[PDB]
Amino acid sequence: ATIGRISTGSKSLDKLLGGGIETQAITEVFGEFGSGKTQLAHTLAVMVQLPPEEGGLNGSVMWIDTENTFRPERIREIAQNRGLDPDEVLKHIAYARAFNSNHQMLLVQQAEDMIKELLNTDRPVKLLIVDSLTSHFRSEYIGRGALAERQQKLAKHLADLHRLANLYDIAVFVTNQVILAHSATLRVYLRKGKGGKRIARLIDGEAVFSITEKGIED
Repeated sequence: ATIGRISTGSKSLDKLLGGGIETQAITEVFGEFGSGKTQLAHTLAVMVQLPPEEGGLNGSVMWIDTENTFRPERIREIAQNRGLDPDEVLKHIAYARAFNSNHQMLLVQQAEDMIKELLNTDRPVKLLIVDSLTSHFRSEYIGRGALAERQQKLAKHLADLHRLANLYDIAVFVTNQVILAHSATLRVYLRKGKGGKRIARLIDGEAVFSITEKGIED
């Protein structure tokens, strides 16, 4: 399958990414608390539902939330301000709270059932969000010996996510609050800038965007 691209809502960030976030890939955004990772996730969950000529993939969304940070009314606001029906956009997001890292891992395996269900509908899953990828792993695997154990479990979790992305032509988008190794396909460092702006840099130019009533935009 040919890769698809999802606009982030920001022309600047889209250019940095080579056209938007890619299916058949895991894109990790990382940065400090308040850098805008979850706002970008909310915006992508709307943008993917647009038709392709508007930067979407006519796609549905699966969202795994580890911090109780998903806000349905933020989805509805972004959708309405981009000309989409807020309730239809919200309905196309399958939402699950992960209680711990082991539940988070099961939820990714569980997501395959709905992905298969929707694969040949007119709105297949095209975006899978894990927000936060790492928070439960950081809280649970701590102290001497935890580095190797945590990295091995995360590697398995990321392998599961890579398989879904690659097998079903899905963009996986994950957040990480920040020498450790990482296996996302692309890592984007996000930080606050002047004038309320957020600045994005690819890790291993910079894009600048604002958080607005449309989610994010230049």
